[PDB]
Amino acid sequence: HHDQVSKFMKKMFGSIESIIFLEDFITGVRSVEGEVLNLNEKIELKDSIQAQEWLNILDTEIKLSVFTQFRDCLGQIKDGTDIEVVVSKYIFQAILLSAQVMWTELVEKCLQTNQFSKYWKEVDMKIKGLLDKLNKSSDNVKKKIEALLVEYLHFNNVIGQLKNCSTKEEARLLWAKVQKFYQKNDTLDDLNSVFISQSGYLLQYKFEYIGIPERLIYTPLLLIGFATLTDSLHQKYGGCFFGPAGTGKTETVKAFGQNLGRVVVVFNCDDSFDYQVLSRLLVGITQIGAWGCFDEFNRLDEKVLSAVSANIQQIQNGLQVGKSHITLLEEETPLSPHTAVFITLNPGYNGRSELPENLKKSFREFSMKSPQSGTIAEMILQIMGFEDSKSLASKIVHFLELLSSKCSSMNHYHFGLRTLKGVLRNCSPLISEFGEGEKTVVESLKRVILPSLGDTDELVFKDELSKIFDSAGTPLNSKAIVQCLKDAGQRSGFSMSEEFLKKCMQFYYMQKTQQALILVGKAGCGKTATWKTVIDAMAIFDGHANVVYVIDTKVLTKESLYGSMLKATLEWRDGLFTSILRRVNDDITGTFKNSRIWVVFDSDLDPEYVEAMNSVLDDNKILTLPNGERLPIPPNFRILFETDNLDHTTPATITRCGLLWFSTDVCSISSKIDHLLNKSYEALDNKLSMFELDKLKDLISDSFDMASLTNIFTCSNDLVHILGVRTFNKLETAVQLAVHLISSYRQWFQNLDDKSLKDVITLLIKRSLLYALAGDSTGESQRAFIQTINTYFGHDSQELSDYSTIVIANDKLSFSSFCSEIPSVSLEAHEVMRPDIVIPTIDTIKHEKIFYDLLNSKRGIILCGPPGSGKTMIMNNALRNSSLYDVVGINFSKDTTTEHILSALHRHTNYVTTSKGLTLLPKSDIKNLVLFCDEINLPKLDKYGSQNVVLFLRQLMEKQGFWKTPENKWVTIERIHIVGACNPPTDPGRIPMSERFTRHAAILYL
Amino acid sequence: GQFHWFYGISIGQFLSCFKRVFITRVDEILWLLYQEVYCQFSTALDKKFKMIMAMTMFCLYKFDIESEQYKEAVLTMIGVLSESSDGVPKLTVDTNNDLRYLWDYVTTKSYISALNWFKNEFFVDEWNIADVVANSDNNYFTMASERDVDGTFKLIELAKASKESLKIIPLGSIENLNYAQEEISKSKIEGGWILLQNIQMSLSWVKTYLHKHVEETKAAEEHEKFKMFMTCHLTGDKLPAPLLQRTDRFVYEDIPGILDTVKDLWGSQFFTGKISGVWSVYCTFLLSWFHALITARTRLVPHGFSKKYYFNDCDFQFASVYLENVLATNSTNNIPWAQVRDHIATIVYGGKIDEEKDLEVVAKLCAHVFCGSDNLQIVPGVRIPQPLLQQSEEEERARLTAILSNTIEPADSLSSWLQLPRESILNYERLQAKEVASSTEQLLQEM
Amino acid sequence: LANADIPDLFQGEEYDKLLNNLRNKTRSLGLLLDTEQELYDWFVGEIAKNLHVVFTICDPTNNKSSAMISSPALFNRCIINWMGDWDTKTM
Amino acid sequence: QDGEFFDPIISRLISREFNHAGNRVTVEIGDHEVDVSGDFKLFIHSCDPSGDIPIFLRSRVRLVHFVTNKESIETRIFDITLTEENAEMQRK
Repeated sequence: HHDQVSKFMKKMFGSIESIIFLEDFITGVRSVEGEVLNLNEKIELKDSIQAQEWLNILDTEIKLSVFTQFRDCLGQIKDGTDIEVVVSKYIFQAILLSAQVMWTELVEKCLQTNQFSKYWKEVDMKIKGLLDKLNKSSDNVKKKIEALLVEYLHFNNVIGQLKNCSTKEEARLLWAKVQKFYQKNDTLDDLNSVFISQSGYLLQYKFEYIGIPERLIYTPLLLIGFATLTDSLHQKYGGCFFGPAGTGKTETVKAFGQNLGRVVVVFNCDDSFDYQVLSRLLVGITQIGAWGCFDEFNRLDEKVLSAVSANIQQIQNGLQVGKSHITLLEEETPLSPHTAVFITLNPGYNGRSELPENLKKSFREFSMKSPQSGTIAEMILQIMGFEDSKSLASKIVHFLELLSSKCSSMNHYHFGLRTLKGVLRNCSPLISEFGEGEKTVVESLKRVILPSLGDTDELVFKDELSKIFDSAGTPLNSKAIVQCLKDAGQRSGFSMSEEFLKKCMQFYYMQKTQQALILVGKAGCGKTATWKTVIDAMAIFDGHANVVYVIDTKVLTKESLYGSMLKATLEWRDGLFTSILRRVNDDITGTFKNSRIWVVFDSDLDPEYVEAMNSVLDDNKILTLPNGERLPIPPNFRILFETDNLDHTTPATITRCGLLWFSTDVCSISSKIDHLLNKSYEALDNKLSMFELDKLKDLISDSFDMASLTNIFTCSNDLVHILGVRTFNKLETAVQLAVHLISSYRQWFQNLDDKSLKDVITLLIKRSLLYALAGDSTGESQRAFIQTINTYFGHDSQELSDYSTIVIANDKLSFSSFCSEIPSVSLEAHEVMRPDIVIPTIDTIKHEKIFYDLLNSKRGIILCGPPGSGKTMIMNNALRNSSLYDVVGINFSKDTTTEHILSALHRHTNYVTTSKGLTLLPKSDIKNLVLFCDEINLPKLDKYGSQNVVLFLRQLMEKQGFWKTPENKWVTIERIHIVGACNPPTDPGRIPMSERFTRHAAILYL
Repeated sequence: GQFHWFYGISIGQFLSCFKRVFITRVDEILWLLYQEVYCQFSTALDKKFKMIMAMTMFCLYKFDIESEQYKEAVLTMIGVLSESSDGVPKLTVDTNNDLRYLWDYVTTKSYISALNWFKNEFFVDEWNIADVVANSDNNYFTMASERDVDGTFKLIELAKASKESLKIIPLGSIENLNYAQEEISKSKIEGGWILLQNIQMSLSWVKTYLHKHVEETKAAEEHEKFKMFMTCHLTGDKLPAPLLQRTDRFVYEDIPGILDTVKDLWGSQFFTGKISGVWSVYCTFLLSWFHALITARTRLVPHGFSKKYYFNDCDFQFASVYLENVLATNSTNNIPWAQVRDHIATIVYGGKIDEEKDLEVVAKLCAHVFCGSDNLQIVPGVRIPQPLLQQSEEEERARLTAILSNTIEPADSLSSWLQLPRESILNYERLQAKEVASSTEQLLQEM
Repeated sequence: LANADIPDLFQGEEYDKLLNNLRNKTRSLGLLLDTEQELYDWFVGEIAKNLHVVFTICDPTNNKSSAMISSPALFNRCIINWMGDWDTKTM
Repeated sequence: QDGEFFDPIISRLISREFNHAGNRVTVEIGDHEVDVSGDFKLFIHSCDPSGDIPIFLRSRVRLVHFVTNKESIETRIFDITLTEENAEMQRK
């Protein structure tokens, strides 16, 4: 066949992907990058020809063909030809070398004359000329221009530096450090004609094809690395750089190779890599005379490491001596003296790693350091469309550096270069709106850096931003978004406060640039409100609908969520995160093109889960399967992360995504209430006449004013709270209770006295307010707080007593206020011990009444208290009595799963497939069901520290529906209640609960 | 042995030592024990642990033997050397005089002296590796040392002065280990001395071939007078304990002065022949001083360099290679000097340096050692003038050797020669005092 | 001990097989139970009255044996009894 | 050879438990009931004193220390001292 060899070339060459034929004749080869190289002589083939014979000719011709394309091109530029001309007809590898040789020649003479300025503009113009050519160019040649730009920037940078030198000695020093590409206008053996000088040392360009690789930006640091590599190689020693991950040590060795026309073979060591394969590859590298880099050599297993390290010595000892043949893998194999071994050394937990002893007198160790960013910044600004790239790069860096020294040391704050690359990345669309000016940079600083800052640091940013550079007075997209945001919130129930507008604005501007968004804040900050409000405002402003998928991240396993593979049958089933993407990608049957897709993760985020998606967070925007595939994500599809803390996540994960730190709650105590009330009234409209509703909403408004409550909520803090929850999150507990207690007595509000009516209202409100602030209190404290309520409420208004109650007649509508009445119990001998026996107390009735009231509200209940305090019985007996609710008992243990909860429910629940909610999970019988979760603070947490079972209940409490673990669909639970008992978490055995779950609970400490 | 792997002792080693103690009577034999233990086991420890075992063993004897007033006086002194406490001990006319002489060392802020006080008080001959080897009655020895030095060259003069028969064997590649195992079996029959340079690197082989080989060779006692030596590095791969316990142990703690190392660097340089300019030999002389000055700084840390850095004869070689190359590619005009410093200070030697603090120190050394017109003055006493017009290459070798022979290294060398302050040296002396004093108190209370 | 069943042992199909066998024995004894809930509560109640767990821990000082006494389930539903030493009379 | 690590099953063989028969003597090991000889002997050997054995075993097991301690040095220096101090009485 012949054509079937092209597959295997990718491996044995590294640069090329597939080979080009005219069948009888080989016209050329194409690289993994897409670039097409054509040979000088097309190599003739016959059927009875061997692969080894024909391919060997190709390796030779592929190098010759590069020299041809190089000399052809170099000669052209020498004859005053614009570089824009050359690009279109010559392969990158060739044009790059031609530039380098001419550049070097042109600057070499320019050191003598000192005619730098004349050459500088000249170069600068070629840069601008290349840039504008790129905008209008075909994607393939688009790679080639960009790759060349990296180089031309290097050229001009060095010249500019050279212009600046105090003297000529200063210029000859700087020039010596640089990689100078010389050609011999003397000689034969053309493959050996090009050589490279640096620090006085020379190094022959071998002519291997490199294709068009992603070329690293030239840094002083990069040249120094190149300089150490050349210094080791000159004395026939191995190059080795140790240092922290992400310092680009292998990329350097890749680039150092390219600069010299070499495709480096990189061994990723200990990625479950066989010794047998490496031993083969080492023989091949010593024969073919290639460069091998050991990528993260440190990570090898001791048996392997010994064996490998000893082999490597053979090679490096063979070179230093120059032995023609060296023995390794117990066979006599010949050694090319062009061969080199490179070792990159990532650090361990213990320290920056070391080479094995034998390798210490065979290699030369060097310390890679992160690049001082200024130099990277300037080039990046140059590429976009500079304005003054030098001033911005100095100014941006100074400012970022300044923030770092001037802001508080906060965990998630990164003012490292990653951050400035990001400011710069965000800058490009921004430039489109405004200018390649500082002003566009200024805006991008506050688009990225500001959404992640917290109030103290928020001014430091503003103070030092104006201190370093002042740009402008007025902002675009100022009116238009804002009225679309106000209109969305009025509709949603929300209040546009300073902060809620702010964090809504911060968010709007970020979705634009960022595809992964993070929202971090305390439980009940306003996140769900911010994004649900902004996303809603965009369907008003753009006209694009949204399709939101809110998933609890840590309720499901990595297997339930990304895609789980079974070890033996290798049977691949979808998951949750991947399956909702296949609607958009695989079969966009309906309207997805014009829609916006948002997949929200409401639960705490951890390394293991984000690592399994890191590819979407990368510049890739594709999903990588454990087995089988990569699925690409559209620009519509945005992933949000709402969470309470970050401690677990990596700085690398933050800096890929857009981070939105909610310093404080978006909204005022009052404003919360306001929304809460109206949210409660809407529920009632479905089960209450408008005449009734209109009158009852009027009552609420005139009974409780904010001025009184402000002190009440303030005094709430001056109090000892078991199972602590903050004041702001306790609010929903008041209003939901209060409105239900008043809708309770609705009928007796028709005919009752208007002064007396207010007394019924005020009493209920004083009651509902008590359990919502002091319900989880000692009750020794409750009694104390009761007086505090009475104090701050109107003096004349019906005062609260410990056992204060409102009573109406058995057989006739009536109205009077009497408290503490008890039915009297007589039980037989056999009855004495029974799992369901209550001897009612003044306090059993007190708790059983309030406990029942909260369920009428349908707010979840946490009964916290000591063992044998009766929290289980009070809950059980109030409900074992009534026809309405039916109890279901689950005991939690240190390690209980979310399936146990489901299985216990399946016994008392019946799924119905009604088209109204799709799947629903009401109770197996008509009337309401109550899950009693006993020992709720018992199940343990992921090593990160996140109890999924609790988050699952939180899913049921907040979302009201959950995702099916195997079948992968949304089922909305109907009419089911969550109640829990727990012990004080000061007790041993006990686990601290997430505020994000306890916020939806009324807590009664008994 | 709990702190360090090489510091092992068997019960039999203590017994054999106590037998040598023979071949108020109870009081004299007791004093004979302490001395003989200091004599045999001081050798297998480094200078820090020598001083630790000195101060400890001194208190192990004198707390039982002398007064209770003695006990708290010396202990309140060891507390001052450490950072435990500061006090003036209980003072009595003529009551104690040796103890009164000690506090004089501690109060004079002189630390190294007060630490060695306890060594002199043993009244023992501190055995020279030769004496130890001569006494020792085994054909095997492992001498570990810090990477700064190697006792390879001490062994050459040790063999020359008695019994000759020196055979240096590098363990390098398959060839060296393979040639090595051949030279081992033949030398024991012959009776020649053998050396196994830097085993730690070739160690995987040790556990298979040497571990079995040395264990099996109880006929090595039967074989001709022969002695095998192995060189280790203390900071480095941990030798098998069973092989280690079987073989005798020494720590080469002998550190050369600045001037001595300059003379030792320059010494070999004539063996290379002649391939370069007369001028070059001046630059090779410059590097000789430079290398001997950074190596001298390497030990002094933290005051001095931030971490322990190791510099090699490879670092000199890579530096001299660059020097030959710069003089080969440039004219003989002196001014090439600018990029000579940069390349020596940042690639050749600054390569291993990772901390920015220390990278500036290597540069500031190059500032002084390399750039220098007419007169350099490497050290306070010694001036190096640039090559004369006569341009004799044989004269200049002899001139530059003569400049070494003229000078004698001062008392204050580490502060005068390495341009770092005197107050830093004292700070360092104080800290190594604190380390010895601490570890001794810790040891006493533990038993 | 907190419940009187281990949920995991009988789940899914093995829940259905248990549930089938449960109906067989319940009727054999002479009682049919209207609901699915009525059945399971017989099963659990049967375990609670027929299975009896005695723990023998030797050194309660041991960190693994401390976890026994710690465990709430065990602590509440067990009768803790102490025999820690032989007295001089019993010796 | 490794006493530190010890599985439960030997357990009935450590406590002397048996089910006696007309001629045969059986011991339960994990599952199978196996016949005991009586010519059969058991020793458990351990190398490190650092390694802790189960309380079950330690109580049924006769713990004997073949360890050449630091305490052994005091005993053994007296024998060497007396041979060089009063050779007439150490001989006798």
